[PDB]
Amino acid sequence: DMTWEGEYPPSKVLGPIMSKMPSGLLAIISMASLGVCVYSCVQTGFLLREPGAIENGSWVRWYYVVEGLGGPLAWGTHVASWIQRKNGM
Amino acid sequence: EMSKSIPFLTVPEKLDGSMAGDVGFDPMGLSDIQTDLNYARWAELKHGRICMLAVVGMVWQEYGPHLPGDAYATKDPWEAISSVGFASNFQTLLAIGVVELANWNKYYGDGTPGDIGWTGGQLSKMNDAQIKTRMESEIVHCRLAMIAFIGATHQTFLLHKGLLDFSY
Amino acid sequence: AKSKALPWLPNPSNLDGRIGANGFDPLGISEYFPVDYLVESEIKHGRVCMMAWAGYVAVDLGARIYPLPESMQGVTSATAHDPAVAFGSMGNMFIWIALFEMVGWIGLSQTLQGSGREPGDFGWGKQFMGKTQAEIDTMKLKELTNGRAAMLAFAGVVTQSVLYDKGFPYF
Ligand code: CLA
Ligand code: CLA
Ligand code: CLA
Ligand SMILES: CC(=O)O[C@H]1CC(C)(C)C(=C=C/C(C)=C/C=C/C(C)=C/C=C/C=C(C)/C=C/C=C(\C)C(=O)C[C@@]23O[C@]2(C)C[C@@H](O)CC3(C)C)[C@](C)(O)C1
Ligand SMILES: CC(=O)O[C@H]1CC(C)(C)C(=C=C/C(C)=C/C=C/C(C)=C/C=C/C=C(C)/C=C\C=C(/C)C(=O)C[C@@]23O[C@]2(C)C[C@@H](O)CC3(C)C)[C@](C)(O)C1
Ligand SMILES: CC(=O)O[C@H]1CC(C)(C)C(=C=C/C(C)=C/C=C/C(C)=C/C=C/C=C(C)/C=C\C=C(/C)C(=O)C[C@@]23O[C@]2(C)C[C@@H](O)CC3(C)C)[C@](C)(O)C1
Ligand SMILES: CC1=C(/C=C/C(C)=C/C=C/C(C)=C/C=C/C=C(C)/C=C/C=C(C)/C=C/C2=C(C)CCCC2(C)C)C(C)(C)CCC1
Repeated sequence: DMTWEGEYPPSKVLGPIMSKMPSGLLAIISMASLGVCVYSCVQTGFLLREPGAIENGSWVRWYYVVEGLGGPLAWGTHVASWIQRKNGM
Repeated sequence: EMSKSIPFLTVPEKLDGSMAGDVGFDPMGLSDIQTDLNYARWAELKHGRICMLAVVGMVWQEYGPHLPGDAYATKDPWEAISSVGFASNFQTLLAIGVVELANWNKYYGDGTPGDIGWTGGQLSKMNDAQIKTRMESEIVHCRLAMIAFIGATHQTFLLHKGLLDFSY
Repeated sequence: AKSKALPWLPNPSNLDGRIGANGFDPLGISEYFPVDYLVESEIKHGRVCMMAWAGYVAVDLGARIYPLPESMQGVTSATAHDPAVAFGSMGNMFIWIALFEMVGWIGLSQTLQGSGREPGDFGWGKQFMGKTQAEIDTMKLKELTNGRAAMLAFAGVVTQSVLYDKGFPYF
């Protein structure tokens, strides 16, 4: 079923949804996601490095935590875009 | 195909309307893995019957004539256990145990689920349909008691007020 | 085949033959995501908003029930969530909402796995939906049309109200 041969995997391996998405769209999403993750890290870094005022772990912000999850998604999306491109879609 | 109780879900196969109280309710599908629903029915009845007595008892003890003697006067249902003592409780436990072990084969057997012979003269001289009606009444009452038990107990420990005390 | 709403763009095909299909899916979400999920979501969002909008406006035009908890006195539709959540109103309704939602999740799963439950159908009050498929369909569009308006309506009410601290008119 999912077994594949050659130089690129079939689109079926990308799931039931992304298997229908265009390569360019996935690329756009990938870049955006990575940006959010990096932004979150840099911003949080300032909080951790600001004198005092972060007692009781005030540096942890819900938004930044969620944003940081974009990094792993960025990897997946960028890999998927390549697969879609090779598959022709 | 579609459950009567829940109109937007498919009814599990085992629920076919044969047993009493089958309103086609098994959203989580706990009936498929089971060979039959006999043991489960025994439990439903047992749990419900105990709950029936419990709810009645709780109300009585809170608002009713207690038995003569101290240590048998505490209205608080939970405190009663300790107050009455180990001896009293143990004797009841042993009695229940005897009955449970005596009817062991019935519980794990293939007979009518819930029937241990204590039918009085009732459920006699009546057609099968009438019998089913009686059995349905029991299961409905069992389920009601179980829901009530949860509510009564929770209300007691959360609101800390008598069951029949209705104040807002 | 060009879409009716956006004549210069191709028509979304998977959405064809559905209630309220005006050919509007510029970003093509339908081409990727399961349609039944999307349809169910649109309906739920609409129904929730319809009620939400009504509640917001009602309370803003007075309407408080009797007797009313003292803590709830002097509260606008906005700035009422917190007083209520403290009293217990919100939590006491959350429980029941959760129950229905969980059973609904089971329904959605079966729908997506192929059971025959039309997206958004909970078998409630179908008696008033009419008999002819045509009238049934009109009723469905009526719900959807009102629902879409409600979603937008609620957004305006809440955003405009908080931003400029205003009452019913321009809430
Ligand atoms: C779930 C069942 C249940 C349990 C575990 C208890 C437990 C208790 N009750 Mg109680 N009670 C119950 C039901 C129950 N009650 C019911 C249904 C009533 C109303 C008739 C009462 C009326 C009641 C009073 C008036 C008093 C208690 C008291 C007590 C405590 C001392 C024991 C005693 O004197 O009981 C007395 C028991 C009875 C008067 C009758 C019990 C009715 C049984 C359950 C009938 C079932 C028998 C069964 C079908 C056949 C035997 C089973 C097997 C062992 C052979 C004890 C904590 C005493 C107390 O306050 O202690 C501080 C007390 O004064 N109970
Ligand atoms: C048979 C089950 C049962 C019954 C009869 C009651 C009855 C009662 N509970 Mg209770 N409860 C139960 C189960 C039950 N509970 C369970 C399972 C729990 C969770 C463990 C609780 C937790 C609970 C709490 C935490 C509180 C109560 C309270 C109350 C009292 C006021 C309830 C109220 O204001 O509702 C008002 C009802 C509404 C606002 C909604 C309207 C009712 C809907 C719309 C339709 C009702 C019709 C329906 C068929 C009910 C008929 C069944 C019944 C007549 C037999 C009342 C005596 C409150 C109290 O002060 O009591 C001391 C209280 O604080 N209960
Ligand atoms: C104008 C709004 C509107 C319309 C036209 C419909 C139409 C429909 N709904 Mg529906 N619904 C709505 C709002 C609406 N709904 C809201 C707000 C909710 C959430 C509370 C729901 C929840 C709901 C469920 C859970 C289900 C339906 C279903 C249905 C369909 C079955 C036909 C039916 O039930 O009678 C439709 C006939 C009418 C609505 C005529 C009534 C005329 C209005 C309502 C006057 C009523 C007076 C006033 C509005 C009552 C106060 C309510 C408010 C103030 C709180 C039908 C297409 C069922 C279905 O199978 O769908 C496919 C179904 O399972 N609906
Ligand atoms: C057991 C059984 O069968 O029961 C039956 C009962 C019954 C009743 C028959 C049934 C039903 C159906 C129901 C519940 C129907 C109710 C539907 C409902 C509640 C529909 C509201 C829409 C709200 C809209 C469109 C808001 C528009 C608001 C708009 C367009 C605005 O512009 C508002 C505005 O604020 C803005 C945003 C900006 C402001 O500056 C200006 C103003 C103020 C103008 C069921 C389902 O069959 C079940
Ligand atoms: C035609 C069109 O339209 O576009 C075209 C033109 C254009 C734009 C040039 C093209 C492109 C796009 C490209 C090249 C796109 C992307 C390439 C890319 C994106 C390559 C790697 C990302 C790797 C990551 C994120 C690795 C790890 C992420 C890791 C390791 C994390 O741990 C995240 C982390 O989260 C944890 C788990 C915990 C968090 O709390 C914090 C941290 C941060 C530690 C294409 C392909 O030609 C298509
Ligand atoms: C010195 C003297 O003489 O003065 C006396 C005077 C006076 C006033 C009498 C006194 C007293 C009080 C006394 C003696 C009190 C005795 C109290 C006693 C003996 C109290 C409960 C037994 C409880 C039972 C059986 C409960 C449940 C049994 C239950 C709940 C069952 O469900 C059984 C079950 O079968 C069902 C129905 C269905 C089956 O499928 C499942 C099982 C098997 C589980 C004094 C003051 O102490 C001393
Ligand atoms: C049989 C045998 C044996 C065993 C063996 C084994 C058991 C092996 C295993 C092996 C393995 C088991 C391996 C593994 C590896 C792994 C890897 C190599 C990984 C990698 C990873 C990665 C690459 C990652 C990536 C990422 C990132 C970075 C971020 C984003 C996301 C992700 C996660 C994707 C012995 C020698 C003892 C002896 C002889 C016989």
